[PDB]
Amino acid sequence: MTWPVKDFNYSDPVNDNDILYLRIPQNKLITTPVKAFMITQNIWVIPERFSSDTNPSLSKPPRPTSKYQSYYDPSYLSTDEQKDTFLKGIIKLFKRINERDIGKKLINYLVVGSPFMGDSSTPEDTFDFTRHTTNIAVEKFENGSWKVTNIITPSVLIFGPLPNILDYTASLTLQGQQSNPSFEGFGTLSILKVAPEFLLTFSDVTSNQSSAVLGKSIFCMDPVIALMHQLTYSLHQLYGINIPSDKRIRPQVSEGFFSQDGPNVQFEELYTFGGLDVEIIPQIERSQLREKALGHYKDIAKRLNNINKTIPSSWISNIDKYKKIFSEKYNFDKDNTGNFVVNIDKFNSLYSDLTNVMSEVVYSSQYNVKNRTHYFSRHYLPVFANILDDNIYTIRDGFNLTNKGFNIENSGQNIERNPALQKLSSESVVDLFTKVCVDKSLQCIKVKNNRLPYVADKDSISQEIFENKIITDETNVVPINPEIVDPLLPNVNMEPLNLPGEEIVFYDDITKYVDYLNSYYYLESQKLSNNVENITLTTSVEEALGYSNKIYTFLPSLAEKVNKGVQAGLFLNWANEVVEDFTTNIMKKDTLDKISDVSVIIPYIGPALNIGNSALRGNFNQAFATAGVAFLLEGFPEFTIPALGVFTFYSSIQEREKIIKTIENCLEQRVKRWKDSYQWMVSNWLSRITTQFNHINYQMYDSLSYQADAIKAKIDLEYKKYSGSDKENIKSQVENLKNSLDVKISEAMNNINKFIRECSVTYLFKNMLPKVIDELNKFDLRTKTELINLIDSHNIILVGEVDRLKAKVNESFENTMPFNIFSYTNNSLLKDIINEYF
Repeated sequence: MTWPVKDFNYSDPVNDNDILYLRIPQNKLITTPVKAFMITQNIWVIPERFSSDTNPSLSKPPRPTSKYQSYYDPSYLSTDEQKDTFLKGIIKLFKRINERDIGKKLINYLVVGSPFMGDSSTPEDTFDFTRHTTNIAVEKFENGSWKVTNIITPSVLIFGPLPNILDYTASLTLQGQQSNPSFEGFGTLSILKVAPEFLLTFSDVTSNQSSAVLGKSIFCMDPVIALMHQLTYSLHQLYGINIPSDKRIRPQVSEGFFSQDGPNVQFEELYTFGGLDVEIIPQIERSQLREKALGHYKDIAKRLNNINKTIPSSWISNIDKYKKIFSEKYNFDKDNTGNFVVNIDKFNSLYSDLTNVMSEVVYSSQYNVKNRTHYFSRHYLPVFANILDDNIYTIRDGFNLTNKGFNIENSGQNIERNPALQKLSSESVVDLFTKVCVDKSLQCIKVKNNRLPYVADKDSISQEIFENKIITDETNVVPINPEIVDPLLPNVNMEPLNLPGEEIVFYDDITKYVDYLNSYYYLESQKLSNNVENITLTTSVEEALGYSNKIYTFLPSLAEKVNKGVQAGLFLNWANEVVEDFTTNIMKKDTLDKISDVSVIIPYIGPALNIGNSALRGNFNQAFATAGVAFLLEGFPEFTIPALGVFTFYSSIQEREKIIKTIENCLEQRVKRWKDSYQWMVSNWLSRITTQFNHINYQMYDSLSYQADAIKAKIDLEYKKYSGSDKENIKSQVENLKNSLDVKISEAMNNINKFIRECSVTYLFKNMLPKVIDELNKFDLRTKTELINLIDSHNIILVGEVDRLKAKVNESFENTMPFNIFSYTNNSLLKDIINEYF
């Protein structure tokens, strides 16, 4: 059940078995053979930096070369000591992977899932053993030169990082002849590029599952989960079900609304993350991908039945060896003839296992760790951690070490409560910005790219339902014992591989010009300066922008109570008054006039963020009830959906009794359409709408955090100034009182989270759904009319007044099919709404 993980030092000498020098043509940064270590069967670790760029450099480039957060260090992984640390790092993470059954099953799949000895171009009767998609050259330095002695046929190679150490998508990038086999069943050996000590971060600001005692926190990812995600790319690549990067979500950027200048998100990324976000890809797309892979598996089955010859021509003895290997890998049956065959039950089982079970969110629940809730959650500055140190991180518990204070109720992934997690400065982390500016074409403002919501381009999703189509008569839609072995094989004389490499592209900041002082201005007004001296709260956004010593507040009552100070009273009488005013204000809720589909609203969002230029005019509550839910999505165009694909039939098709089959198909296909259209609506919602509403959660949490940071700054000011009898004696009471603000902020966020979640769900029901039903009604009307005429056209033929029977088929168009969540296809969506409503 468990594949053994071997220990190594970088020192250990080459032994023509599991420590070798390997030639990796794909690595443009390093062109010699490099030392590799087989930590378990067919899985090799290569402690070297990697790049696929022409003219690779490890240096910080002059402008950004991607839409991802970046960090550059040419020294990283240069010395033999650093390589030793990296090597042992990945051995340790692999032991951790074996600490649950899901990770044991993953590793087993990789080891026995070796890439097929051939692709589409290989003759059907042939195994080709000569291709770089299966082979890596083994080389020894003899007589002043490198020399190929052998090959290996690995499953995964694990490199250190790209120039951008924070990179997390380079393992998807397949060059040359590796792409196609990865999508056509055959599969390709996989090459990961990884830096496990560098950990990406996330928060629980928008989750109702955050700690009531500690409040909202920023956590780091467990490195084992990060590495398992990467190895899930290897899995899809090896089993030949990789989804090509042509299938992807793209960002919409526009004038007049704010969205993130974000990366593309491949369908592979959505699959390997898992959970609800997989529904951004409608079932019609997912079904095609499954059916495609099925086709290729059947095709690999037929190949194994007809194989006579080999390349090279010598290797004819090895046919049975590889017939076994691949027969086991794809899990074929034998029919009574003796031939290999795809069992459909077994294929669907394998396929769903590789695509649903093996995903990030499943992994993180199994290892009992904190993790990103949804795909488009906010990223923060990362951290660094020496994961070899058993005081910081262990095989059994990860960061949750009991004897250091960490446990289920006090996670070791928490970045502020774990002082072994070393934070990276924004100085060292390069990212894109959106510059925001007043009036034409006060100062301009910078907004970091990660603090903007991702909104997908709608054309990015799926266009199937919008295509006119013709319906016809034929239209529809036990284990093996882990055994470590010598992996050397005899050299096939491979032709050398020279790959072009990728061109580098540079990327600019975006400048956006805006008519008023919007949310981003209102948030900047709330900030403290680095080196605070003597602050006061102000009710005037322009003033706070003006002077470093004035910070904006959206609570007038708070301003007077803060600025007073301690006027010959006891310190805590003032402090408690301030905190009780803050607390009591941020817990306010107002019930609204009119019949809105949202119960209560949170009134201070208006003056906090100036939504709709609503501050000064002071009318957030009415404006929201007037405009309804879409009021919160500033500038975002009214939801629209184009005309659906019409259904039509053949002109003739007079001959045959399956003139009638066409009609049953059109009716069933009309049902499929209502379904596919709802699914398309949920994708828009998840990739375009929920992200913009959640952006208000994050913006509200920032402003509550600025108000709190200002209250604390003024408390510290006033405590140094204070000289009363009790000063020394109330010290802990003051510290504790300041710390209490995190819990108070957190409880306000329960209300804001719930309000935002309601707004979001009602946008789906009020602003999107009616437009979709409209269009399905035009599609109904049209398809019925076309069915009437098909009958009337084929009047003389087929029917002996079976014509009259076909009228009642058009009484099936009386009913609409309104959107219904208590329905097996909407289960995942139902689950997610239930839980944040509780």
